[PDB]
Amino acid sequence: NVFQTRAGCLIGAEHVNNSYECDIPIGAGICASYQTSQSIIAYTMSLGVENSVAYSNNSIAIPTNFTISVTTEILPV
Amino acid sequence: ANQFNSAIGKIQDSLSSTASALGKLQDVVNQNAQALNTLVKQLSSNFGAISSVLNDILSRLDPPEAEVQIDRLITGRLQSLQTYVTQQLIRAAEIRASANLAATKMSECVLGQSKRVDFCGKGYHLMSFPQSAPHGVVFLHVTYVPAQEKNFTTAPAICHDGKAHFPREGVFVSNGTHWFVTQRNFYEPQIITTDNTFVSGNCDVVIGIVNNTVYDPLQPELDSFKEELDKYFKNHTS
Amino acid sequence: SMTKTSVDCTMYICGDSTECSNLLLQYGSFCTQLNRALTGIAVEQDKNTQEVFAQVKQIYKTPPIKDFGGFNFSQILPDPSKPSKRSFIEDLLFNKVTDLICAQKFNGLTVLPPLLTDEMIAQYTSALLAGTITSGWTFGAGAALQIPFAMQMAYRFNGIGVTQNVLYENQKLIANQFNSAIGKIQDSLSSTASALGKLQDVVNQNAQALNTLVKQLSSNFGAISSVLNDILSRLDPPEAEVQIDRLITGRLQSLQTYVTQQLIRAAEIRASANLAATKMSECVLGQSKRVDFCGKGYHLMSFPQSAPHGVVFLHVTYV
Amino acid sequence: SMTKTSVDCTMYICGDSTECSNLLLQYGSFCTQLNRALTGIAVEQDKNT
Repeated sequence: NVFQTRAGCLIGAEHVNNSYECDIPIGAGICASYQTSQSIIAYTMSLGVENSVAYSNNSIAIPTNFTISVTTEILPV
Repeated sequence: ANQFNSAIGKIQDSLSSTASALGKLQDVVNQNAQALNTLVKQLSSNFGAISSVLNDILSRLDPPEAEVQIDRLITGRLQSLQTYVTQQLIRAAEIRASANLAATKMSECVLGQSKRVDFCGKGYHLMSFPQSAPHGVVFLHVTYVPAQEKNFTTAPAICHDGKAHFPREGVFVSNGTHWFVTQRNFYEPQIITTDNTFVSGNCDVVIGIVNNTVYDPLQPELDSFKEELDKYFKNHTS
Repeated sequence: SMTKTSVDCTMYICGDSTECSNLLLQYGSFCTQLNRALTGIAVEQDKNTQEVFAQVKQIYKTPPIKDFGGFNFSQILPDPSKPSKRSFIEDLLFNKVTDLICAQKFNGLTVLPPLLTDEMIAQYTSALLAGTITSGWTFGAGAALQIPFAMQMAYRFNGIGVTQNVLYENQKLIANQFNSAIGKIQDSLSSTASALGKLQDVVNQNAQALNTLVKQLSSNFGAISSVLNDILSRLDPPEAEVQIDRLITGRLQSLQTYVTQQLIRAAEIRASANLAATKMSECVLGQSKRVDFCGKGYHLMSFPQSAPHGVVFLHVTYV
Repeated sequence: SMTKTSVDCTMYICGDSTECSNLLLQYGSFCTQLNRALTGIAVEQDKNT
């Protein structure tokens, strides 16, 4: 598996045309991930799931339900 | 009551299973431990001298000759100690900048209620719970997140007698037959009344205005009173 | 964002020297202190991009049919016909903000490519612009809620103390005022290039610092000559250790000065990154009542724009 | 803002003497970086006002 990219020579990974959420940073719009008999794959960073919101002059949406969520924040002092 | 208590229970499972959420405070200890450990390792280096041991040079070379080897050890340790002090001053500026940020989060999110977006956390803010943490502080924020949505048909204004009517609070919605009044953040169907709207302009200005009737709460009170007076006509004439 | 740079101590101090490798080893971890310092800066620059450009992980797009209510948003919207996704205003932002890179890479100065490319930056901006026009402030606090654009202008006037009735008769008047203010931006960036000088200094301070660090190799630093092969091929091995030591200690402080200068400059960029992250959230996503935060006057909405090594904020105010 | 200060690189070693300048030019641009640093401070202190 001898491959090349914008960052440079990359060996040990396999290029995948699919776009998924990725963690390990590479740079130049590239990631590396361990997936499926499993190896490391490299592919262009994904923006997430695509959602097309409808738009109209008379169309409007109001929430019919709500959920109370509690998050956390940690800062050094 | 079931949503608030269930959200607090998820915090215990999040900190136990995932230890990387507290890694922000772990780097403060790591950067301080690695800086002290690296500063000590400079004592073992010769810095271009014969040996890093002071007693080895004094017990070997001559007092005039030892001043050359000791000077190489001093000047090498002066820059190493100066590098650490300079590194601490730069790192303390980042901690001081985070301390002023934590002081602002403590005042607005905990004590009061802030309307700022992405300040107290995502969603409409309610309250924050501070928590003690080593070399830091943990902020538990309570936010208002909507869940279910539904598509409605709205109108910019209602035309009744020839004068436009505008919502005082909320917007006008429709289920496909009758027009309802409800807030944007919550679905609360309400009949169009005079107290929820106000008369401004006319119907020939606002574009997209639709025709409907405006229910007046004063009308049935005088109507029921008129029907109450109705029974008095056949009385006196009898 | 600031230009990422990584420096190796071995070759930059003394290259192609076997005897100098043993003399440099006597300094211990001095390389580790400088290597980890520049490495933390390279990681910190990629962290500033995730907290500013992309606020949410969801991407929004513009429907095929366009009804803006009389306004013209085509200036800030991207052009799908171009091979690279960019807006009409971003044409001047990319062109007016400026080989030197490859020439400096020969002496051991390595410029690391950013984790976030330029094509993905406009994709984050287009998600915020298409969403703000459609969903307004709803997608920032939760799921995206489509709202008519005429109703979105009504609430933004309510927050500043103006009854929404003023909008209706002014729909034709505001349409000419909003479209004319956008046209003045194209003439302001083309004629006046000094408005973008804030981002030009970031490139200048980085280009001058790299050129400064290179020019120290030609100085003798009190030695006979700055050439390594000239000393080894002339003096004796015991005598050459004195001249080489003068060259090393002179290049240790010059490299330490650059790393110290980068740590101080990175603190100013980090302070501006947290400020841009707050401007992006309150001015663009929501509506802030703070004075002189989103700009002078009563604030309404803000339009983010992609810029090299930075971001441009187009604010709409009530004057 | 703070007090605006400017320190000369040549006079800080010795003035009215060429022996300090001969060994100072062998150290490269150190004078330039130390002068631009103090100059940039005096400019930012006026911008704070």
